[PDB]
Amino acid sequence: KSSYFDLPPMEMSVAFPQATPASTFPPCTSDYYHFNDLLTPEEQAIRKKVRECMEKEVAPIMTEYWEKAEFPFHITPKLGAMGVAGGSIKGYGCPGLSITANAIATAEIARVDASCSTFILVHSSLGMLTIALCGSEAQKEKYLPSLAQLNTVACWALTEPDNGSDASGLGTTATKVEGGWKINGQKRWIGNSTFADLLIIFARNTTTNQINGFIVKKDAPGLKATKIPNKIGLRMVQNGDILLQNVFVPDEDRLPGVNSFQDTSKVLAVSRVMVAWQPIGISMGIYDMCHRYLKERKQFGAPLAAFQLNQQKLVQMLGNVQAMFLMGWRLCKLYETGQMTPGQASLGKAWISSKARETASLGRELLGGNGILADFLVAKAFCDLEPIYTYEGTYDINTLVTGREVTGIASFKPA
Amino acid sequence: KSSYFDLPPMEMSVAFPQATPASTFPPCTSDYYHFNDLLTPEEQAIRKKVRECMEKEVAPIMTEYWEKAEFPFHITPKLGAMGVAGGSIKGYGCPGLSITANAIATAEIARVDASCSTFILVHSSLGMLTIALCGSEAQKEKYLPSLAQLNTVACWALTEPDNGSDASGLGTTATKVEGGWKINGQKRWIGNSTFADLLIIFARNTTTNQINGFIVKKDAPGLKATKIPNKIGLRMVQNGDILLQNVFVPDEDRLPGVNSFQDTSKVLAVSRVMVAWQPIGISMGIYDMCHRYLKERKQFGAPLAAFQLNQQKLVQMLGNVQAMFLMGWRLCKLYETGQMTPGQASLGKAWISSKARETASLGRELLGGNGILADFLVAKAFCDLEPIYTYEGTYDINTLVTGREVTGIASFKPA
Amino acid sequence: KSSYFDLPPMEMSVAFPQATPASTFPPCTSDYYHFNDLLTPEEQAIRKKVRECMEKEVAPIMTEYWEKAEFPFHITPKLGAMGVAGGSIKGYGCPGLSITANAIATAEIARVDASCSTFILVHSSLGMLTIALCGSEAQKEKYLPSLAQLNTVACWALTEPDNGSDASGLGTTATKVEGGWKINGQKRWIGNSTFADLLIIFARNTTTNQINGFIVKKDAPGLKATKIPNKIGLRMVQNGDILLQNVFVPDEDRLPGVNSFQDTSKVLAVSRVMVAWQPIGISMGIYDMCHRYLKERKQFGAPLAAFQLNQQKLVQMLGNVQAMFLMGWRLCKLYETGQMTPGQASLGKAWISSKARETASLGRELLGGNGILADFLVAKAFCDLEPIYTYEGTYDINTLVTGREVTGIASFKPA
Amino acid sequence: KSSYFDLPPMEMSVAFPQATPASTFPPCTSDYYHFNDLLTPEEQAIRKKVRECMEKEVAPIMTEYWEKAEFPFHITPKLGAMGVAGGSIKGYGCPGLSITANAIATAEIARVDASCSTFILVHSSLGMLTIALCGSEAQKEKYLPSLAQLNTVACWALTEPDNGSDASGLGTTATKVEGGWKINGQKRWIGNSTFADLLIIFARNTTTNQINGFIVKKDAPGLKATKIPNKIGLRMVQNGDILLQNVFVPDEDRLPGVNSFQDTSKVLAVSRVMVAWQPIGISMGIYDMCHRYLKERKQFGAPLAAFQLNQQKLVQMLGNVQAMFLMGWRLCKLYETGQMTPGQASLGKAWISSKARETASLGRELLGGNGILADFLVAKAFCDLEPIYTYEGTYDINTLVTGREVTGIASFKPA
Ligand SMILES: Cc1cc2nc3c(=O)[nH]c(=O)nc-3n(C[C@H](O)[C@H](O)[C@H](O)COP(=O)(O)OP(=O)(O)OC[C@H]3O[C@@H](n4cnc5c(N)ncnc54)[C@H](O)[C@@H]3O)c2cc1C
Ligand SMILES: Cc1cc2nc3c(=O)[nH]c(=O)nc-3n(C[C@H](O)[C@H](O)[C@H](O)COP(=O)(O)OP(=O)(O)OC[C@H]3O[C@@H](n4cnc5c(N)ncnc54)[C@H](O)[C@@H]3O)c2cc1C
Ligand SMILES: Cc1cc2nc3c(=O)[nH]c(=O)nc-3n(C[C@H](O)[C@H](O)[C@H](O)COP(=O)(O)OP(=O)(O)OC[C@H]3O[C@@H](n4cnc5c(N)ncnc54)[C@H](O)[C@@H]3O)c2cc1C
Ligand SMILES: Cc1cc2nc3c(=O)[nH]c(=O)nc-3n(C[C@H](O)[C@H](O)[C@H](O)COP(=O)(O)OP(=O)(O)OC[C@H]3O[C@@H](n4cnc5c(N)ncnc54)[C@H](O)[C@@H]3O)c2cc1C
Repeated sequence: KSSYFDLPPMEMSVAFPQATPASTFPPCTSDYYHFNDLLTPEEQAIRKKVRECMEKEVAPIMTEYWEKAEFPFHITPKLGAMGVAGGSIKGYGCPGLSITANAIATAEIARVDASCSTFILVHSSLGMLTIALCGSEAQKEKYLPSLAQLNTVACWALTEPDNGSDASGLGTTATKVEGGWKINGQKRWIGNSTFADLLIIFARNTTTNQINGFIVKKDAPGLKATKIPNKIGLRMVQNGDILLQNVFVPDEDRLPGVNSFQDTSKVLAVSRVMVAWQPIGISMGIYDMCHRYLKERKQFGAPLAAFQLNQQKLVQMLGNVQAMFLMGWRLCKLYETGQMTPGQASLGKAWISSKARETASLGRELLGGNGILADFLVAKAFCDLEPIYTYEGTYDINTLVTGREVTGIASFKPA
Repeated sequence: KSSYFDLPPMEMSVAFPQATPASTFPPCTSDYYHFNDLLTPEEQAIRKKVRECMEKEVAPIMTEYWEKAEFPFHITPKLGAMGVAGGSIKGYGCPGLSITANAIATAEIARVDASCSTFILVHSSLGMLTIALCGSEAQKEKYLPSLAQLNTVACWALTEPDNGSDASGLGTTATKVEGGWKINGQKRWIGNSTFADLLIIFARNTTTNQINGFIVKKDAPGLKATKIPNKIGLRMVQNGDILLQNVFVPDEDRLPGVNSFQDTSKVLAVSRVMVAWQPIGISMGIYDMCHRYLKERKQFGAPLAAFQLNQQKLVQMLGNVQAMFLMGWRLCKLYETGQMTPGQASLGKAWISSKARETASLGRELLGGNGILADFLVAKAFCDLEPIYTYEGTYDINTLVTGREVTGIASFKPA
Repeated sequence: KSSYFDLPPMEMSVAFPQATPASTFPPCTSDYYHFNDLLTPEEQAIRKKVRECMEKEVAPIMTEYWEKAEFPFHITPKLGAMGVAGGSIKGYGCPGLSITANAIATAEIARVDASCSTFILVHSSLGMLTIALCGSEAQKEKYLPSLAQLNTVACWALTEPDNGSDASGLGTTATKVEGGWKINGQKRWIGNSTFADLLIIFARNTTTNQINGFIVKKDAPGLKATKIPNKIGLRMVQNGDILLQNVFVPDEDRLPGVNSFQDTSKVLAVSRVMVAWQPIGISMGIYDMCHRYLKERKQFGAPLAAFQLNQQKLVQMLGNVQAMFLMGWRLCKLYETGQMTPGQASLGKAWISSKARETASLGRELLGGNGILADFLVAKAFCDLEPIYTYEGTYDINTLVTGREVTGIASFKPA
Repeated sequence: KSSYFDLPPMEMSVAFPQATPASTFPPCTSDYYHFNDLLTPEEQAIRKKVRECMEKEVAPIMTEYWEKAEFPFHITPKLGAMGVAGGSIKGYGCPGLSITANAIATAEIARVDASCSTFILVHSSLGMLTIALCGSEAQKEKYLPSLAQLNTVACWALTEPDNGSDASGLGTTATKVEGGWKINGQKRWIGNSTFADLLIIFARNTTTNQINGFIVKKDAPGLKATKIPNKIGLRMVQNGDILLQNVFVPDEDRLPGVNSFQDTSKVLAVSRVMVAWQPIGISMGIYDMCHRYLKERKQFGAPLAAFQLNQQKLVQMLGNVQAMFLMGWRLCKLYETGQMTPGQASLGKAWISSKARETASLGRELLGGNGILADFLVAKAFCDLEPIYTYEGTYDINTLVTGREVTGIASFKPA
């Protein structure tokens, strides 16, 4: 309670004149090993298209929305014009991009805002891909064209409160009834669920006692998806607690390609390739910001980029970025050549996100105080990395997928 | 848009039944090296006292205020009843506690909530202490009785946009006028500055060319303090941008004991010990949460505590924590005996600060998904640590303070 | 072949004039937090006495011996004059030191040479202590006084080719025979064993199927112990493969206090406190050496200590040292007060080990090329830490000992 | 003294029968991202030839030689027959391999023995290359053919006691006299120098004040090279202190293409790509050995590979190896494409080197006790990695080479 307590925050141009905030997004200086050499002409055109659009459309508004933990619904039709949704799905009204074209688009979104990327990743590299790989021809033709336009939104429900890392032992049931299925259970952390038109729900078929997948609809009687508050990262992403009580799904809406967790495993493997590319994008952005910031901000009568400790940290981030990118690039190519094991994807995601965590640490301390401000990207990025390091399998779970594959010995279960 | 988009969040007890959230604070398990042995009877009594008060009064409401970036004003008299504000200042209405007493109280506050400790710390171990050291006996008798009971609040303005790490090159001017002084300049990041009744403004005396100190008042004409938004950590702390335009301050509100920057470094050495104790407590709280969570939460039919990977992470935290306490404790003992150099104070704050960053990182990934949720503390703590790692000297600035002392060569300025 | 190939190496004063080799041992600048304040006047006396002797007697010759992987037998009587061997054993011709005194001398020995410390450690803290804690009055008086003078050397044989980390399941058998026992099996890695007078051999008593302990004598029929070659660290220590072929040990030389692994486990805990002081010692040595080296060595027109990067590495070391020391210190008091658990000793030894590794790594790179020369200590110290990080239980085994204790759930056995 | 003290060590098959030592070299499992996909068929063939030669000829003999710190001269005609010496030099009796061809060759040599690698690299990528890039046709035709056959050995002398990192400022002098030059000064750390036939000595022309390069011959009047003893890594490489007192060098032996430091600095960037590949090779070997050791060695009734903690380490190493290779591979393509900058070569060398250090650290602790024995490779490579992390420019110096380039500000010089 003062004369000034109620007053609107001081404008950034007056509050910190020395540096530019992320509204005017930093230029790409993280690309140090000339990555366009590794990209097809079509892939280069997508990279710059996604980037120009994210910097113009999303960067100026992301700070507000991230702070309020609100989703920028108005940005959806643009993201659908970007032709990103539907990744590498061929036909059914999808763009039919290369896995690498999709991967670099993923990074180019994540570079600017990780929530938008997660939004699309969950919608497209999980939601749509599960329909593409596991759906009927009828389902694909019915559901994908619109999903690709972003006229409808998908989400992907696997995780439960009782079942997170231990996904194959999920407890959401699916009971065969007359004319379809009856779904019962509870799902947790499902991004988009609070407004998704389509909800791919993984439920245990109670006849076969194996895991099946079902396309649930928005507003189905017995369905309730509600917002998870107080997240420190991915604040624009709407993560849902879902309740299903005798939610009905007709025969035609069961995914025929999901007959046990082995198929969910096959989806997650391809999905982990796309998730790997999020930390790559984020790291690229953090460096870009850090690079500009350090050159702009002056202390002790010199740019902050003049000091040894600041340079060592800047180059450490820079090396991490080149390696991560190449790491993610190889992964894509392994997939394309049809020779990719789940262990290779797990390691891709585990390793990359670990080095990204490291990179965000350094990038965060490099901006000093402003490094904790959403305004300057890094804080946002630093916070957004944490759940990414957790989802699509934790670091520990992913390294054990690889460890099992590389050694021949499962090491998940307790003594 | 949905029939359930607007609905309130699911109750945590139904949302995630397995683990209990921070609103019911975890028991102390972090204290593995029986630290009460290093505490005197009245030092123990205070540890107990603040602990209970923080768990009962602050824990149940800290989630929602932190999320909304609001200060919990209703909580301030309860903190004033604890008799911790005023620190080690003898007399003048203050508690006259030992340095070690002040330190674990700083830790036990930070254990539950870092924002609250920061508020107290800038108020008591910066605001009140500069009055207690650099003040006249008059300034002591007038402001200190009210500041100790928390009936009035203090802040401490050194940092500004152009001068943060280079505090010595402070730009804010102080022209001499009859009756007193006019303050012209700008400050930034100042904790409590939006509602502080007293604002200790550091400004350059244009007559002597040196930095001085001025107790400016709330609602002084020309003075505007405005909240800094979009912080990722220390969200309840009201850090401000301060505009000073011809701000009048009479002869009696100037601090007679600060005629040079040298005087501010004298104070900053003592504060850097209290600040060193923030990460200690925060890290204790993190281990405390983690210990209980890993025992409650089951995965693959076992508690999360049963897994090698988790036990290692938890044990690394434990070790870190013991070492951090011992480090801070010796830092108090060096102060108590009048042999503490600034380098010693800096090493402590740097080292402890760093190991906390490491501890929080481990703690955060130990909780999986829920580790990003403020409701479970470790997410709050993980974020709160970043600012703490940065302010009162960055890790780098502090290390080069020690570096200069121990090699005789200053390495702050560039080539 | 060359006209200079066979010529002796260049003298250090000529080959590298700028910096002093370890032969003139550096002054103690690692003690930054004034550690004598935590020691009794007796504890201070020993620290000093043990340093004076290590610097004068061992430093000038330790390089030549560490390179040839040889033990300096002539050094033995000088070590037994220090009054170290025996440790905390009360009576029976032992010095009856405090636990902290025995801990400090270990650090001061390890500070100059780690091999020398490991010699004394295996001898006094493992070998002699086993006779104190599990021996009978008869054999305590028979063997201990000679051991404390170092007129005779002891070793401690637990590890086997098949049982290192899994010591509880050892396979060396001890067959009850008229008038004593017959020992059969192999031991690996036993320090001093190639010249030890007393070999404490742990073997499975074939009547009870539990581990027992036996005092075996040098040159006993069926005993042969050979050096382990090609060691990168602790190269002065004579580690042996012991082959035991029907070795006769009479009823009088069976330790009546060892009746299962629980007794040998009781011993390891007290020993791990002393081992924990070794990396403390070594890290002090590395710092002391680096500090002097960065002031003497000059590059780009200034002392290496002038550079931001070097100063930070040095300060990081300095921070670790102070924390490691306090950690070892607190651990001693825990033991002195009868409140030490095995899990507390395991934490000390795990954490301090890990911190030393970090320190040595930093310390090694700081000296550039000379950082890989035994002459300049760091290289020797750096290598020596590696087996210390492994023996007395690996970092992982010790982590899980603490792990099991704090969680109450064992996590050693596989999935 | 003992009846068994002078006996030879126990043969490994009886000492530790559970695991196979490096003398029988492990199969390649570190190639997890199918690296041959990124190599030309010529490059795959070279990779194959070198690997089979190193495993057959060097692995069975390396342990004894590394421990004695002696060079295996008898291996020279084999290494010569591999067709590596000469690297990418086209013509003049050299094999004219591609850049990646020489890179993978480097790695495969280093994979088995780092000393052998450094031997060839200093001879080929420094000695021979300096003549190719900076020699006259007359001296290229005269010296290279025999050098490519290893019938003569070259070395490359830049460093001196007073100039290591600051190489630009060396004090070795070249005075113009009738018929040629007289070289005066001292050199340190020069590999192959005790037996090298040709010695490329860099010395400051006294007329022009710039660094020049001179082909000095073995046993030249005034030349004395002596072995630097007591190294902990690359123990097989013969590094020298070189003494030059009025060493005469004829006009025809002055490299006419070396006129200032920027000529030698241009060579350093090309050879720095090759050095980068040394860590890549070594890490692969470390992984390869670990993989096999962890499957073979049983403890607690399971392979060491069965335990979470061990799998995590193993997978972290594997992640690193993939990233390092891709990193090294990309660097080669940047050079092949003619677009490499010093900063990029510096970044590669710095980053890859640091990752290899982390890897060696993990691989070392994964083998327990035996991880300190040269017999099981890991120990040797761990140690070998330290000089590699230091030479060809340090981590600090290399990072600052990139820092200067990306930021535009040099930060080598002190305040
Ligand atoms: C932002 C966000 C979005 C998400 N979106 C979706 C979504 O769209 N769809 C969906 O289905 N799910 C989603 N999830 C859930 C996500 O997949 C889970 O957070 C994660 O996969 C499971 O972890 P958990 O939260 O259950 O924690 P837990 O599984 O309890 O793990 C806690 C800790 O224990 C460790 N651990 C667990 N098991 C072992 C083991 N066997 N050995 C060693 N260590 C172990 C883990 O590494 C982790 O550190 C989302 C989560 C987040 C945070
Ligand atoms: C939550 C919060 C609360 C705060 N509260 C207060 C307060 O109450 N009172 C107050 O006065 N201030 C306060 N501050 C400001 C804080 O003290 C400053 O952030 C910090 O001391 C100076 O950093 P800066 O933000 O100016 O960034 P900079 O000073 O520009 O530093 C940016 C980076 O450059 C590095 N760097 C700077 N100088 C050098 C150098 N010479 N050599 C090598 N590296 C260098 C730093 O390590 C840092 O990584 C607060 C800040 C935060 C985030
Ligand atoms: C220099 C030196 C001196 C020694 N002196 C003595 C002596 O005097 N007396 C004596 O009795 N012994 C001695 N030893 C033996 C030493 O105590 C053992 O090396 C150690 O206790 C067991 O290691 P190991 O060599 O058998 O390796 P292993 O037990 O094979 O372990 C290999 C790796 O696997 C990991 N690992 C093992 N078990 C598990 C598990 N359950 N879960 C997860 N990870 C696991 C370990 O952490 C380690 O990294 C000495 C060793 C050295 C190196
Ligand atoms: C096995 C081995 C083989 C070698 N072979 C050869 C050879 O064949 N030919 C040859 O010419 N040389 C050779 N060298 C020398 C090698 O290139 C040098 O050791 C290296 O360039 C660094 O020199 P230095 O050892 O004097 O380190 P120093 O220059 O003494 O540096 C010591 C420390 O100070 C730091 N430092 C130095 N300058 C700065 C700065 N400006 N800013 C921040 N930090 C700084 C460094 O990072 C390092 O940690 C060899 C060295 C080794 C170990």
